[PDB]
Amino acid sequence: CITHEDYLNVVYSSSEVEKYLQSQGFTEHNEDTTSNTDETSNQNATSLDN
Amino acid sequence: CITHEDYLNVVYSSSEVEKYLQSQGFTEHNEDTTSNTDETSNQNATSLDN
Repeated sequence: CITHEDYLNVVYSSSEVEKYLQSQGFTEHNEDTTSNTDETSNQNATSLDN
Repeated sequence: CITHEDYLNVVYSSSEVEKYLQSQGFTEHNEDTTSNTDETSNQNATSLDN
């Protein structure tokens, strides 16, 4: 009654086992408001002398 | 009455357990104001000699 039960499958040719679990959560939000204002004017001084 | 209770599930084949919790908060703001000014002019000296 001791736990030195290494009578089968002695793998100590080092055998480094890894694990790498990885989760990720991500939300996002935007609010993009523009507002234009624009006005024009001109003048059209024309002439013709037939 | 000592706490050397290692009679069951002796996992000291090293068994490194990790955790990595990670939160993140992020706001942002913008204010983008433009303002155009522009004016034109021309002249139209034309002629025809039929």
